[PDB]
Parts: sequence; structure tokens; C-alpha cells
Amino acid sequence: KITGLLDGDRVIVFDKNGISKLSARHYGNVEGNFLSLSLVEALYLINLGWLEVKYKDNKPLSFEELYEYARNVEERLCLKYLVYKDLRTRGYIVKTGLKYGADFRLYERGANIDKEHSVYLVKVFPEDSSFLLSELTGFVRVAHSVRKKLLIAIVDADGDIVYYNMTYVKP
Amino acid sequence: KITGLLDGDRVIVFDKNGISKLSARHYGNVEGNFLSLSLVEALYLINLGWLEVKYKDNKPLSFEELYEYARNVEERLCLKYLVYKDLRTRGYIVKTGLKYGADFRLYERGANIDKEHSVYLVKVFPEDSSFLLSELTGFVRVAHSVRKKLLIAIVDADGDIVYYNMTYVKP
Amino acid sequence: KITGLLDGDRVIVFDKNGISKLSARHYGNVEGNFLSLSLVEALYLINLGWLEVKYKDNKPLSFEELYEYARNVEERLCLKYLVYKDLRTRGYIVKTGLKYGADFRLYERGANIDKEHSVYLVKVFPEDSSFLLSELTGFVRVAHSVRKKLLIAIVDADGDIVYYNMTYVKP
Amino acid sequence: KITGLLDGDRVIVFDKNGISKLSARHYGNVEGNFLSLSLVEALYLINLGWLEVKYKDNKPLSFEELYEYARNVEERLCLKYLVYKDLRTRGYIVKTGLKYGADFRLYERGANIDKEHSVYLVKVFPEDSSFLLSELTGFVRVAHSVRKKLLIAIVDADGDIVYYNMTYVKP
Ligand SMILES: [Au+]
Ligand SMILES: [Au+]
Ligand SMILES: [Au+]
Ligand SMILES: [Au+]
Repeated sequence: KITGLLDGDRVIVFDKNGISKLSARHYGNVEGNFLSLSLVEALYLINLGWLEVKYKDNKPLSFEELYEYARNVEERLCLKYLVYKDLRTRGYIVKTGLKYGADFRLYERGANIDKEHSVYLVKVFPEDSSFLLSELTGFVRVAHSVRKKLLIAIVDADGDIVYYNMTYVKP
Repeated sequence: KITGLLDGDRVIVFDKNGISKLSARHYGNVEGNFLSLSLVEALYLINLGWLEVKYKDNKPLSFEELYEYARNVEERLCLKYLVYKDLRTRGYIVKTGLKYGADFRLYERGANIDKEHSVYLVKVFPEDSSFLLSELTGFVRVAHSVRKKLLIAIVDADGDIVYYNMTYVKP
Repeated sequence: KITGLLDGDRVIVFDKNGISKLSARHYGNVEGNFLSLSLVEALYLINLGWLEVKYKDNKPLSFEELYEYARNVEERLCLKYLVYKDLRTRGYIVKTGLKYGADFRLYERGANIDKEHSVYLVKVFPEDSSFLLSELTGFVRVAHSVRKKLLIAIVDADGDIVYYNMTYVKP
Repeated sequence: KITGLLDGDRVIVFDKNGISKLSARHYGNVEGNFLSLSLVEALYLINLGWLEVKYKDNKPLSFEELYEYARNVEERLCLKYLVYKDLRTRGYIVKTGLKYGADFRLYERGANIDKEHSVYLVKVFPEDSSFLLSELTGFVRVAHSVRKKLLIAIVDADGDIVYYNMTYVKP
């Protein structure tokens, strides 16, 4: 069970092999002799039984413990977490979509991250919260501007994720 | 210049010829003793310069006059008029989509609205407005069950339209 | 008295015991490491006396507290809560009807929702508010195509509910 | 061709046989020795080719002429006429719904007298006009109250008539 260190909004890994294992599956970003995982990533790794996270004492935090800490640091933690876990489970390599204002950005399944770029821009939405339609049309424009497809991930009232693809059309 | 009689939510045309001209291009409904147009159809034909609409006396009502009347009696006249005019201009035969909870239903440039079925289901939305996802989520469903393509026409504050498609997806 | 964590749009339950209890009576979603309830669900459970909810502090929110929070993050929280509580009380297993553009989808009290299909599709409305018929008209349609019974829940100003059915008719 | 005399909002038929034929199909009400027809009824009968209305000495009026008159007399003329004609065409004995707040009251298909009651109450609605939902629920109350079925007749944007039945439900 690889070990990581709770450092604010990130979790660091230094074990040489621990970092090699996680970099292979493409988790977090490698910065020198360290690997930086996001809080959602660490939670999912913990859930997978691969990662172990300690903060203060030598006693590693529990999923609940890390959740309690992250919910007060990250925003929409549960929203991003449920969906991230889903996509990871669907076989996707999920990476931040921050650069495009999106929640995530994904590579095709089975994509060679080496030569391939990301294809989907993902934006998560809770079913029961209304918002400006321009919020959506805006993402369709950004996605399109970067030759990427927009993926709307809805977390319905039942806690399940429903995905929709939205695009421009010329009747 | 075909003249019509504004009566509530529709315009009545008695001129046997105007009834042929309009019916030819699929505008309005031929009751037999007359042909009746919707307020949006009337506004459009006035705009084309084909129609003249009288209300209580003889002096025909200006486009803006008829337009103000319709805005007052029909909630989303602005939206519907705008998208209808646009799709009618693209050559589509624009009919009501009420049976499907939609704004319009379209038929290709030349089609016998009789033995043929509509190919598109259309829903109009002002862009700068808040909305709930179920409004779109239900539309995609209905379009699906009735095996028809869908168009989500979004009109921005400037009155411009951008059509979008939306499809359910399992990543 | 199970205790959950208010986290945006949902409530997280970590107690393996509450997870079993809630899961049994079909409440929330079991992510695996936790179970999450929707805001409407949590409100109902607080009201039922089964649950306790804590936000950014160890002091549980009162029903009126969580309720106000929810009212603020969800447009129609009032309507949906009222109808959810009522149908749940009647013994139905109330789930989301998002996929059909509806508020809820219902299963019989003795239904095995894993093997069975929902028998009702529900749409809620505030009685003393202006509406457009295409709002019911499309609902009737979807309900038909997906071969399900429908319920139009109409809540009056006092919050009292009356259910109505609607059927297409060819006289 | 039966003759009737325009009398305000009614068309009176005095002919002995004329009255006989119309009364057989159940048109108008029989008061004194004559037969009083409604403006929509008279318009329909003219459309049928059965009636000939004229204002006193003047030459008989054309469908357009009577409509021209009637429209500046009766309300929702086009609305009520479009539905009435349709229901009459479908083989129904369409009578007023006035005593119930409905537009029309219908008698089962076609063999009912005075010892036989009306089965439906009909309320016509133009598709693109919004109204308070309480208006609909009000008609369900009246219909139900008088042990009758409420028929919602919608004149859609295409000029066609769509019918829906609305009733109470106890889930
Ligand atoms: Au969440
Ligand atoms: Au407009
Ligand atoms: Au409430
Ligand atoms: Au009309």
C-alpha cells in the first residue's frame, strides 16, 4: 500500500516504486522526485485500496477522515468525486479540466497518452440546481474552440451519473 | 396582398385565392369556408409582405402592432416567432410540436405533410436565462421514443439563434 | 439517530450502521465508502427523526435550518419535498424521474427496484401559477411511450397536494 | 335549404319542416313554436349547406358575412367554432356547457334524448396562451362534481384540435 503525505490541497508520494506504479496508471503529476495527487484522486486511490494517506501522526487517515478534511478545502468535493470515480471506473484517464474551465478532461479509452491529446471536457452538474443556459452554451463554445467534445455529467437525485453530449448544429 | 382578420389567437383568410397561395406553401389551416393562420405565421407573412391583417375596423395593423398584440396573448411569442422565421427561411415546413411537448416539428423543404412524418422536433430557449436540466433531459427522451432528430434553438439577447443537439451517453 | 454530513447538494453518511438502515428502506446511494442522500431525502429523514445533519460545525442543523439551505440551492425544493414526503408516506419507493423529464418515478412498496420497473412517473406543479399546456402535453406523451402510469402532483398555496391523471383522447 | 333570420346572437328558424329536420339532429333549442340557433350553430349549418341566414329583407348572408357579424358579437368565435364543427363531424350532439362553465356539453355518440344525460364537458384552449393551473383544476372539480368527464379541447398552432381527459387520482 503506497504512502502519501497530506500537504494542504495535495497528497505527495516519494516511494520510488510507489510513484512508478501510480504514474503508470496516470495518477497525479510527477514533479521531480515526488508525485502530486489531488484530493479527489487520493480519496479514490484510498477507496481502491492502493494509497494510504497520513497527515499528522503516523496513523494514516481513513477515507472518512480525508473526506472531512477535503470537504473543507476543495469545492463541490462530492460532485467531483462521484463522477471522477465513475469515469475512472469506465476505464478513462481523468485529468483536471482546469485549463479549460471544465472539471475534468479525458483521453479516449485505450488512448496512448504519449502521442494522444485529451478528447472530452467534462463539467459536472447536480440535477436539482438551476443555472443560466449560457453556462452550457459557453462550454460548447470552449470545447469546440479546442477541437474537443463537451460531456455533461449529471449527478441525479439518486446519486447516479447520467452523461450527455451537446453540440452545435446547422439545420 | 392577402388580407386576414385578426380573431383572438388566429387570423382568418376568406379570399379563395389567398387560401390557395398560402395553402400551397403550407401556411395555415384550411377550414374550408376560410383558412386560418397562427399569430406567428401571420407576423411572418406580414414580414414577407404577403399579408395584411385587420382587427376591429379596416386599417390594417402594422407588423409591430400585430406583434405587440401577440406578445400580449402568447407568452413566448418573441422566441417562437424568431425561430419559426429562421427555419422557414431555411426551407423547412414548420408545424407545431405540441403533441411532443416541443415548440415545432419540421418537414423537409418539399414534403406531403399528409403521408409523411416530421424529421425534427424543436425546442426554443432564451440563452441568458436560468433553466433546469430536466427540461432538456426530457426533450432528448421524447425525441428518442418518437424516433426523431432534435434541435435546441437558443436565442441570445440580440435575437440570434444557435441550434444544438444533445444525446444521452454511456462513456 | 444516524448523522450525515451536509456537503453541497447531498448528505454523506459514513456510519456503516446507518448505511445498512437507510439502504434497506431504499434511501440514498451507497458509494461503497459512504452513502449519500439527496437534500429532499435528508429533510425527510430529519423529519422522520431518523437522521441528524451537521454542516461546517458539530452542531446539527434543525429541520428549518437544512430546509432553508436547500430552498436556497434548489429552485423547486418546496414542491418536490412536499410531494416526495407524501408519496413516501403512502409507501412508494420514490426515485428520480430525470431520465424522463419528470420529478420522480415510483415503485410499489413491495417492489424490488433492482429487478422491477417504476410504475409511475410524477411531475409536480404549484396550483396557483400560470403554465403552458405543452408542459403536460409532452409529459403525457413520454409517460405513454415509456409505457408508464402518470401523476400530475398539484400543490396549492397551503402546500396541499392533489394528484391528477391525463390521457390523450381521440373522440 | 332552411331559412333562418338573424336575431342578435341567435338565428331563428320558423319553417315547420325546417325545425323538424334540425330538431331531429338536435340543433338549437325549441322554444314556443320556433327554433333558436346559436351563432356558431348557424355558421356550422351554413357550412353544412343546410341553412341560409339573412338579416330580414336583406339577401342571405354568406359564411364570411355572418362570421364578420358574429365575431363582433360572440367571444372566442373562431375557437368555439373550430372545436364545435370537429365534435359535430365526429358524430356528437354538441350542446352548450354554459350551465357548467364549460364551452360545450356532449352526449354519447348519437342516440340520446332528454331522459339521457350529457357525458362530457368541453373546454377549449388555444395552445400558445398560458393560464393559471387553477383554471384547469377548477374544471376537473366541476366535471367531477356533476359526475361528468372533463374533455380538454386544444386548438394547436396548426389549427388542429387535440383532446385530453383529465381526472383525479388517489395514489
Ligand atoms: Au454531491
Ligand atoms: Au421577436
Ligand atoms: Au416545503
Ligand atoms: Au381561433
